[PDB]
Amino acid sequence: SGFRKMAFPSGKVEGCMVQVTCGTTTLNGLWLDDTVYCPRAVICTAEDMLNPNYEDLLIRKSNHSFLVQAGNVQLRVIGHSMQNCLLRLKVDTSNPKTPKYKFVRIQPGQTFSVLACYNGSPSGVYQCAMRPNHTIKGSFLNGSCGSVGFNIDYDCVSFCYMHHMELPTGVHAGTDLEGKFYGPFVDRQTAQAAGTDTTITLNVLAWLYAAVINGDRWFLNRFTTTLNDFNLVAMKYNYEPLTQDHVDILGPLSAQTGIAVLDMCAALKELLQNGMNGRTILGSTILEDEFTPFDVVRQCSGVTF
Amino acid sequence: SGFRKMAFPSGKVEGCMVQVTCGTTTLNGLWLDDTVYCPRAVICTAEDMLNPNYEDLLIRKSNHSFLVQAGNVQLRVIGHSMQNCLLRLKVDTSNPKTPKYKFVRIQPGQTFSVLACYNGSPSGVYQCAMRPNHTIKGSFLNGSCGSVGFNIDYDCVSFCYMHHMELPTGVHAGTDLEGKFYGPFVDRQTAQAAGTDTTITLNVLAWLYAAVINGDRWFLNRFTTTLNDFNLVAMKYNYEPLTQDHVDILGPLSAQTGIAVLDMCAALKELLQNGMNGRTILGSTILEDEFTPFDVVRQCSG
Amino acid sequence: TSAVLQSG
Amino acid sequence: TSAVLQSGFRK
Repeated sequence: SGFRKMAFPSGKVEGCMVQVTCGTTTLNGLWLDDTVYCPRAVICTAEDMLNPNYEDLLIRKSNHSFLVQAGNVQLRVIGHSMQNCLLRLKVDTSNPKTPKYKFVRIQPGQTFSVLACYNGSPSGVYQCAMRPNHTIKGSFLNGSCGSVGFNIDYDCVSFCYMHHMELPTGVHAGTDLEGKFYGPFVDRQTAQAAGTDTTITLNVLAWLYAAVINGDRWFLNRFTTTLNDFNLVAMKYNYEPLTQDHVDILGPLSAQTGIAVLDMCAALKELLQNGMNGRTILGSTILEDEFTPFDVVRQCSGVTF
Repeated sequence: SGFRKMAFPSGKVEGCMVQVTCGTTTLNGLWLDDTVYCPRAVICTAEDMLNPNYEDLLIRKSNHSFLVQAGNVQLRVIGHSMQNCLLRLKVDTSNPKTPKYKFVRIQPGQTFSVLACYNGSPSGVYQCAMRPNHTIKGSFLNGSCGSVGFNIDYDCVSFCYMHHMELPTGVHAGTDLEGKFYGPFVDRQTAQAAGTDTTITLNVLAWLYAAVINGDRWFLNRFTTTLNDFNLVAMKYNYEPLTQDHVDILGPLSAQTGIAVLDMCAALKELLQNGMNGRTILGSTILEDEFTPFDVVRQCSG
Repeated sequence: TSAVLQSG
Repeated sequence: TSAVLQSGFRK
């Protein structure tokens, strides 16, 4: 009866983490069936990290150039190719722990579980969301390169993120499991900056519903509003403009509680202009924006995996 | 930024979760080697819960009375025995997924990861701290009885908590893997409530150090304070009094960042008295206290 | 107003 | 400032 930042049990992903080493450059790899996925940054050398011409650096590499380790065992690579910012190293051993899975490109505002890894070994797992500016407020030190983000559906693991770098904002950027980057970022050590970020309005509302579902509803009011009038107050506070599509995503939550989305907005509009007034929602003093309508459903219905 | 409420990878625990059923009551159990651990409450029926006589209730049971299952497989119980508030059920199979492990009793203030479970199946993992009043602010639905709290030191799992119940105040109470409760609570649905809770002072300072090491430094000041004066203030805001042992523990974090503990105390003191006036410390707007010095050192360097 | 041993 | 590819070192 306390709303914490629940992460998906990570066992299934832990059994796919391997260490990849190219010379003296080491990082994490994702092992599914007879393939290992990792950031191409691995074939980088210390003096060539500013504008590494990957296509060229890869040409002078051979399967022997890659040292893929899983525990004490060494996975023999028998093939290598590049796909956007990732390398696909074929190995002679199909991963015995491969879980049913999918690769999916997540959208801004959505969330996933991150398994922070170092030297191919899992250190911790936490929740984060894909910020509207296409970055993620995570916790990664050097060596975390390769760590992956994921979700779960019944039995399927949906890999959606592979970490690559940290921006001067202290924020992070990565790719989908196809190597394409989220946002306008490139995997080189140049001067790149995150765009200004906004509050995920969709998630704040999801959160509010969660508050209500747990019986914490003092903030509710007797009125309703328009998307226009709401967005107008929203931009003052830097909120993501709310769309009709967003409204429909909140459909299940809205139906479970029977509180129309625009009604909740009117409550949020009032919650922004006035404030909580010492009051707390779900034992919190701030308006949470990193809980998707799915997470809310997931945590309140004790969904298992 | 760059600071998250990190939990330990739950994989090693997942491989030990099972479902234990007795009569109509069901909940989670820990399967290590040839033994299954679960709250002795499983043997109580609705009415029994009001004032159970565990000796009485257990003696009326045989191995056949316990239905333990690993997924969709009935595990056979060839022996049972009670230890405080837990039940140790012997099963005729050894769990190959059994990790290297230890049973430890943590101290209030310490942090640990919880693997919320239902019907013996994993639902989610989160990090939390053993509150000073021995309770835990968890996201524990009901049926979560049997879920475990743990820490992972290298590849060794140190089990420290086994969930038991929800207190009327909304928080949760449990035991260690020996069956001894954390806090003055009992295996019984009756009027209960932990002592007054307090903010974990040791942790907040570790947290503020985390912000400093992570670049944030706005909250520091030239002010000064003695250990006693800091405590006189902290006690007013319901913070745990700080001992010499706590400052010595903040030594490593002190060396790094080069900020004397008492000076850091001087900053917290001002913070306690002036809110943050719109400012955020490490992304937060309140003084976070679920980060131990060890946690901080682990997340900013390990 | 009473403790609940959260079993299923 | 400039971004950082967070790879590790093995020796």
